[PDB]
Amino acid sequence: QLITVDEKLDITTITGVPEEHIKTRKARIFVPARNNMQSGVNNTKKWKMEFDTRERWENPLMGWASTADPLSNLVLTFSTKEDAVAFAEKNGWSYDVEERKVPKPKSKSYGANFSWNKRTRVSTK
Amino acid sequence: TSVKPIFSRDMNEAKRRVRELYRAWYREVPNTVHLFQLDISVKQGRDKVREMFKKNAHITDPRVVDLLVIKGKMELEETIKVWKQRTHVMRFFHETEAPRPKDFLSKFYVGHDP
Amino acid sequence: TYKYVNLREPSMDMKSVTDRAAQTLLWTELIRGLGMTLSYLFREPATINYPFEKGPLSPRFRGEHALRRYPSGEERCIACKLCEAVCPAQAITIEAEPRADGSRRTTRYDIDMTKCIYCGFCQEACPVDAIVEGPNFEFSTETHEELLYNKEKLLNNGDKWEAEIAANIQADYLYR
Amino acid sequence: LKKTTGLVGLAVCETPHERLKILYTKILDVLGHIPKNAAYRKYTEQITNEKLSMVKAEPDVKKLEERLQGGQIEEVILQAENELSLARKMIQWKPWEPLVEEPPASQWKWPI
Amino acid sequence: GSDRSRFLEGKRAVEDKNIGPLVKTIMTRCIQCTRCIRFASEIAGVDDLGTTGRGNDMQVGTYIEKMFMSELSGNIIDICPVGALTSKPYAFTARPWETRKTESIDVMDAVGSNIVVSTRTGEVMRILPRMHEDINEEWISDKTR
Amino acid sequence: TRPTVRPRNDVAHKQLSAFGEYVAEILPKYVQQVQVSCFNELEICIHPDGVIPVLTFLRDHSNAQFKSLADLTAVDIPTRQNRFEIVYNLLSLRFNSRIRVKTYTDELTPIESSVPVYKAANWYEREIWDMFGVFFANHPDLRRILTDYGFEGHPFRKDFPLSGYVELRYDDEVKRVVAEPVELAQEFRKFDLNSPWEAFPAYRQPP
Amino acid sequence: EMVRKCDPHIGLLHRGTEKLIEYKTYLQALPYFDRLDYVSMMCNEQAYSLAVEKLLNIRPPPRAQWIRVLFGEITRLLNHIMAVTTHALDIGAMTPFFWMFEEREKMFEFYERVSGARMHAAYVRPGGVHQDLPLGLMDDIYEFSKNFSLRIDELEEMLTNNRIWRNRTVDIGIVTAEDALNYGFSGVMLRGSGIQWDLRKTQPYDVYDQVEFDVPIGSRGDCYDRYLCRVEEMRQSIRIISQCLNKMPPGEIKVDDAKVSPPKRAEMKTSMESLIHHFKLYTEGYQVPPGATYTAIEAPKGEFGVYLVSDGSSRPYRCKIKAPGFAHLAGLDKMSKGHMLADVVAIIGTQDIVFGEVDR
Amino acid sequence: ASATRFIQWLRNWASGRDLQAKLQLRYQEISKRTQPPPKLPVGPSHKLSNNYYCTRDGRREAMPPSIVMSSQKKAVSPAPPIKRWELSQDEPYL
Amino acid sequence: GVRTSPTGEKVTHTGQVYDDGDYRKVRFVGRQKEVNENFAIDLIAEQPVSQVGSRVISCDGGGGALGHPRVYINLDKETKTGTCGYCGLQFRQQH
Amino acid sequence: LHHAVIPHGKGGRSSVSGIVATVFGATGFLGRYVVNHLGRMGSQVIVPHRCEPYDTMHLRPMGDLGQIIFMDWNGRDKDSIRRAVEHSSVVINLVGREWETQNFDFEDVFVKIPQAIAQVSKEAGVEKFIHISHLNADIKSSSKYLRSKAVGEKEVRETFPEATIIKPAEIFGREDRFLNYFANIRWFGGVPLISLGKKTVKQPVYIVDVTKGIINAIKDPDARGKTFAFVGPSRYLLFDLVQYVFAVAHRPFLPYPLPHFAYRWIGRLFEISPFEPWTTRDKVERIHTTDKILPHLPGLEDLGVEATPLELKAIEVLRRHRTYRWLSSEIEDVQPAKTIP
Ligand SMILES: CCCCCCCCCCCCCCCCCC(=O)OC[C@H](COP(=O)(O)OCCN)OC(=O)CCCCCCCCCCCCCCCCC
Ligand SMILES: NC(=O)C1=CN([C@@H]2O[C@H](COP(=O)(O)OP(=O)(O)OC[C@H]3O[C@@H](n4cnc5c(N)ncnc54)[C@H](OP(=O)(O)O)[C@@H]3O)[C@@H](O)[C@H]2O)C=CC1
Ligand code: SF4
Ligand code: SF4
Ligand code: SF4
Ligand code: SF4
Ligand SMILES: [K+]
Ligand SMILES: [Zn+2]
Repeated sequence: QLITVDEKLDITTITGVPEEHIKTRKARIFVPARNNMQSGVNNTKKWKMEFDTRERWENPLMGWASTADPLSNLVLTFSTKEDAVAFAEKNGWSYDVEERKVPKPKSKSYGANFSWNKRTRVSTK
Repeated sequence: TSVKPIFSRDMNEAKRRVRELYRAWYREVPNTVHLFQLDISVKQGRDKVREMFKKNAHITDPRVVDLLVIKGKMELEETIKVWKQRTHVMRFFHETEAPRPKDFLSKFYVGHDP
Repeated sequence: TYKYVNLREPSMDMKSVTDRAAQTLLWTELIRGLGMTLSYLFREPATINYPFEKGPLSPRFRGEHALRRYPSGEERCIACKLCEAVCPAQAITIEAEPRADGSRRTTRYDIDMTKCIYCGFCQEACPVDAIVEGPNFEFSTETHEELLYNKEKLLNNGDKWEAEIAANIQADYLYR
Repeated sequence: LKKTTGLVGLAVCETPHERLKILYTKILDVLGHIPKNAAYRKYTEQITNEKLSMVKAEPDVKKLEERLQGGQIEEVILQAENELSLARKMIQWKPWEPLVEEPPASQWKWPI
Repeated sequence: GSDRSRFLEGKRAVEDKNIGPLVKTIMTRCIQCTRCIRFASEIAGVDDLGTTGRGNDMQVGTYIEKMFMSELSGNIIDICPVGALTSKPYAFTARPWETRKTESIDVMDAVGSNIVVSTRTGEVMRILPRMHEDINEEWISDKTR
Repeated sequence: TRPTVRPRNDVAHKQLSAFGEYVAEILPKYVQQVQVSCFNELEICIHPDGVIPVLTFLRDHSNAQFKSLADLTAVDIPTRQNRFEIVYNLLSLRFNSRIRVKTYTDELTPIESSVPVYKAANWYEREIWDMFGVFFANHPDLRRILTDYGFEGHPFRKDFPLSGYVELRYDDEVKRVVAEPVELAQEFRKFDLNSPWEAFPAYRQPP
Repeated sequence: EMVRKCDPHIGLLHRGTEKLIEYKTYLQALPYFDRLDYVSMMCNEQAYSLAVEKLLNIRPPPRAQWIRVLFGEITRLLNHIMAVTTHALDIGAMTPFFWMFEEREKMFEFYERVSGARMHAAYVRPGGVHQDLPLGLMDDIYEFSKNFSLRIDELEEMLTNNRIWRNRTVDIGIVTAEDALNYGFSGVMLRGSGIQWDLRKTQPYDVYDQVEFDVPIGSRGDCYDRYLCRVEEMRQSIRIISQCLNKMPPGEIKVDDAKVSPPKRAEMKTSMESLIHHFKLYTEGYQVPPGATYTAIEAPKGEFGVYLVSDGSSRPYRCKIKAPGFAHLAGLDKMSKGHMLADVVAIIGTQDIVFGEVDR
Repeated sequence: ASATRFIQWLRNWASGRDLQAKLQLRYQEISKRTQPPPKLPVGPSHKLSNNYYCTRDGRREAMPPSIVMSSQKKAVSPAPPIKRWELSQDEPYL
Repeated sequence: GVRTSPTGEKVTHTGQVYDDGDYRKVRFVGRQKEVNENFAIDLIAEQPVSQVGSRVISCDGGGGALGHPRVYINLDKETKTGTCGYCGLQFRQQH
Repeated sequence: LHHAVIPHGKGGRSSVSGIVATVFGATGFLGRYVVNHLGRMGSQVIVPHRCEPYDTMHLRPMGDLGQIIFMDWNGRDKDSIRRAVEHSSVVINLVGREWETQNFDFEDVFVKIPQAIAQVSKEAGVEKFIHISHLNADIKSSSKYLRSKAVGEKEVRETFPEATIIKPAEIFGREDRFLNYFANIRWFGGVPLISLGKKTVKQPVYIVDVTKGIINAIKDPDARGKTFAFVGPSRYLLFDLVQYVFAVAHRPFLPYPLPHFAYRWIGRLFEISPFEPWTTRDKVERIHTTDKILPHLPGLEDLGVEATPLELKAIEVLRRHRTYRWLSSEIEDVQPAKTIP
């Protein structure tokens, strides 16, 4: 048989995460921008959750980039904005959500290149 | 809001389990100090036990409470059977960790962490 | 098909029952086992006289890393970072920039030899045979820091071992 | 009679035909308490009758194992015991009832 | 594409062209897509780029020795699908897979161009545009870049 | 006749499809989905309430006889409201076949222990509890099995960082091993490897 | 000294292999499998390679498949020597360990000559093998094989009919066939109790359906019968190796599909397509179509499986590793009932445990 | 290989075997450490025509799983029962 | 070439050298600083330019499959030489 | 600040504290705690050592890779000293013996060596200099140890006027020669004390308190040119303190008076040892010297350190001196010794 639990899901005390990395962190929920160096759009399909960037410093011995931030590389993939927000609520993280940016539909016309009287006429092919 | 329970139907049953676990831990501290040969006193051990219970005093979900009690009991079984070592028992006391400031100005001087 | 390893019915004739009685009382099967260790006493042992004698290796052996040059003395490495990308252990760290001439060359090339698994993926990934695992396996050190190789150490390894390395690549490159 | 079944812990049955008739009959009686249209009843009655026909038709134990095609005859008896235990549990579970609950919208959608 | 080659001849090799300190041109990599020509004419309003010759020898460039130094010139690096036009300041310093992308805002003007800051091991490596239809579309100025 | 392409086995695909719906016909109260992969593996997706009925049927039924629990594990998919998927891989020696049974749960909902069906499940369920935090009800002895004593968290969760939150060293002042917040002399370098061009049209999802 | 309860506390060698694999491409994750059952390295590689090949829907070429079976059986010899001699060593018979690790030393030379590494070869990969056999290697394997059966006989002369060895092993750790199945046992832990199961016969992979061999079967389900099964399995491995040497076909050694297997170095340095495909395979790696498979093999220690989940990209989403020793060790408490302290030593050895795969 | 006759007889007698014919130490029977260069064959896709990759593309032939039942007559088994194994004619009993 | 900083520390081929007051040079006290003395930038500049009688030449670095990927170089400009982007060998067109 | 010494990280092992410390006498009782604390936060530590490298092995795990650097040095050679300090921002001197040897005497180790380190450090431009003196330093003291401390402390002050001089009482801790010294008297049966130890008052201080005081003095800019007295929170009669030691160790306590001349005669007897003496005449005097009260000087509280009571840490030191019968006894079994308000 089932019971009624009338609370918002909250699992921060059973996840093992240290206090510091629950309430000082800022999650960002966004759809990654297309890498403008390429035309492919397959990396703009899913929602991502990432946390705020913290200090990286130079190792004295070798000069490598050191970190004391356990969440520096943590990136989560979600199907929808709602799924990402629900995951952040129940984990106690403060988050900022950013609307998905879809390219606008463009009116393309090859024949515009040869206009009789418009400025769209091209001077070279 | 209808969900499958773990052990407790409601928060009053859950708090009964929480009180029972607190008694088991309270009784155990004198033995743990003896078996593991700790240089802390029994009061210190019991104060630490109390501290760990109070960090979770704000839970209102019986399923979450049921899990904390479940984890607390495994934690206790590790101690009684001496599966833990002295190092594991003393990790609760963070002896080698320096105190991190909580005020704004002290954080400001050391670095960028909020 | 299968076979039975231990499904025997022993003979119960008097001869077979006495042969087992003699075995039990006279320990015949225990004496047979002494003969086998006696026969090894008089065999020549398999020990080699290290470090005067060495265990056989092949040209493919994966040992200490080295950075190689062209015959002219130019570095082969072009800072493409394919070795860094494929490294299963993330043991390679690279920085690069245009040299004083226009050349594409590294300014940092580190291998953490205590992260490395000596898997050889880096030399497989390299398009110009710049990074190789050499034949040297006798480079244990007294300190940890001595195993964090920077670009100077690796170029020295290549200059130190090129004569052997080039001959080993010559023997194996047609299998690659 | 065989000396051994070859499987450790599985004893040789003196009377395999009699044991198999008893167990299949018990299974069929237990199936009679399941609802008539339950698929478990229909399929299990079907296969149980088929094995029971082989047990009656073939008196030679070696030849019977050839028909049943389920290992040693002692493995067949053990399997009939397992089925009989399952039938009793199925009565209390009642898995012929409709689905208890649909999963969430895209619980089984892979990749996400 | 296919996984192998059946081309058994020698390749074309083109000479390189100086168009200023911001864009490096390794024109043997050019695939004659004319994206740079169309961007230079339509977006930057500069008719300096074109094609010369014809056939397999058709070459993208300026014919004469000329600099392409529009305030929007750095965007031909992005649209060029190959390494024919690359960033001189960025040359050889990083590979794409190893950079962490921070989505940020430009502050070199009041337009508010959306950018991606590419960092690696705690160092800023380059600036790229971030599409925003109502601000910078997918371009940035050279000062921003 | 295509040297590099894996051959199909449509006989095994046909057989597994028939059995898959046979299981769906007998256990309609629990079975939510049945599928057969192109490399011929059968998966039964069930309601978590049916773990014991379904596994017991597969083990004991004369046309199933999945007497061996090959593997029992969990997968974490954070985008799902029931983030944990529990996967049972069973083998039937009698019919030389394998079957996969899958269910789901979240961080707070218990799953029935299948030790009564397969004694092999005892340690597999402790591992799932240890690495994912899924609780198995009526387990004879549920406790950590792989992580250090007193370890906090469930490392195989996708939101648990690769290097964890604490590291160990020996401290001379206290004359013991101590745990302290993790600092890395070299941070693990995250790589962005996914190409922005779609590779497999057959799996494209509607926009 | 009577054992009342065995409570194995493992995880002392847990290294989060399965979490690390999620940050690796499929090629980058392969060396992790060398380091699981680190006595059967190439067998672990093959299990992973089969699973990835299955998700890719490609097929390795026949020569690679034959090399895989050959070095799979060579690997079985390496494992069974270690399993039997360390088991004998624990029971107090130390001498056979030395005689047989000189044979193991000769088999690392075969590993080193094909891969350049004695142990963690990383030689078997999805699509085939990394490199072709060096010339003159099959001659040397044949020379090694022609004498090994005599070495097995010397082992048997020390143990098989030794009344002390039999006292330590006969009727120790008896497991019934029914219990072995329900407890998740596999391999010799099943066949010791009479169960007739061997994935090379029932669910063959690569070219195992083209070699003739016999599966040894025990009758009493104890340590002694499992010891005999492992010894006889070594003879069957020599029987298979003999067929692999005579039946080795010509041809290529990795799938001639450069979107999965990297091109030859000469082509990478000449062809534009080959250079591109080399570049991408060694940075991004090949993408695997979305799916999930449980793939298993008859590893020397039993059934070794991988549940490999792909999400369509070049990095696995989940990789659960099924180690036979995990199930077997969980049954240690069951098998030790009524036995003394020194029998638990024998029972641990008969299970043939390596904690790399148990703990991962 | 250098053992004298008497020691060869002694250790052969002790072990019950002829050890000299199957010596465990390697001598001149093993391969030379310098070998002639190989010339390895090429795979079946090395063709200049009739070799379009779309006709030999294993990955792109993999399909999503076939849904048998979604929650949106004779009984069967997963496969036919396994045929019984046969005793080896090589050596049924060890 | 290997210069020595006014402190005396050798400068590497990457131009690295600890400045005065950089404590990190303490790591070389009682030991040494590893510096490769064969500067590739100097060695490549000692190779003579190769005269060829064509507009385009190919370079694979020498040694066939042991060199680098084969690239083709354009030699149309007469104000400079054609350099290999892999190995740095220089080519010039013979009239 | 030079860019390489700007602090970074979160004060852990892999962080950069910005401290480049040369610690002389790091291989001793105090040195291992100082090096440990410096290493914890990511300091660069130079450890010039006279001893054989096996005896520095316990220091190596205290720092991240490359943070602990070992040099050879000789107290009588200034080239060796100058090589070890010329790259440092703080020099810490912990050199000292509790006994004299054929090669070094109290003047050598407590005057000549500290003065040479201070002299060379000043010439090398080292900015911070911390020198460990002694609470009971006095030119009128019976013990040459304390007389030499007074001379060296003065000498260091002129040579390096910005030096922070620290004057601890007896330091108790696991490797101390104080609580362990008293507990090891059990091997002789009874415990001899001059005038039964009723005419001596000690104020022993905890090793970790002293270490934290030294660390906090490096960072604090107020500590320059200052002199601190590091004392524990309570004062005890020597008889009660030694009685407390035997109560915690559960060893029978049989004190008996022994006159100074007779007990000074026992000290010379033990001085014959060519190795480390169990006791010396100097040690006998120092043990029985009442610990001075110096209100004018700042103490541990002026460096943000709470002096740890003896009662909270004696069991940490003395548990190993118990027999098996009493090993498990807990910290609450023994009543605290009488203090002196
Ligand atoms: C005319 C009238 C005359 C009257 C007298 C006539 C009587 C003559 C015949 C009497 C029998 C002679 C042998 C008696 C010796 C003891 C034999 C014995 O007890 O051995 C059997 C013993 C039991 O082992 P097991 O087979 O497992 O159990 C049997 C059933 N329960 O198994 C064992 O003991 C095995 C011991 C294992 C450890 C052996 C390790 C050393 C083996 C090599 C030793 C070689 C002996 C060299 C002796 C040196 C002499 C100084
Ligand atoms: N109760 C106490 O411990 C008190 C201590 N102090 C002072 O604190 C400082 C350290 O105390 P502690 O650590 O107990 O002293 P230790 O004797 O424990 O260690 C002394 C250190 O000085 C070094 N040293 C001694 N003589 C020489 C020498 N001739 N040449 C070179 N190095 C030498 C030793 O190195 P090696 O191991 O190589 O000999 C060792 O590292 C000393 O100055 C001491 O007087 C002050 C008040 C009380
Ligand atoms: S051998 Fe393997 S682990 Fe080592 S540097 Fe090369 S790729 Fe990395
Ligand atoms: S060593 Fe080779 S693979 Fe690595 S960066 Fe240099 S050229 Fe590229
Ligand atoms: S955009 Fe690049 S590839 Fe296209 S024409 Fe211009 S230079 Fe050539
Ligand atoms: S990276 Fe692209 S543009 Fe550059 S050489 Fe390769 S295929 Fe051509
Ligand atoms: K471009
Ligand atoms: Zn070149």
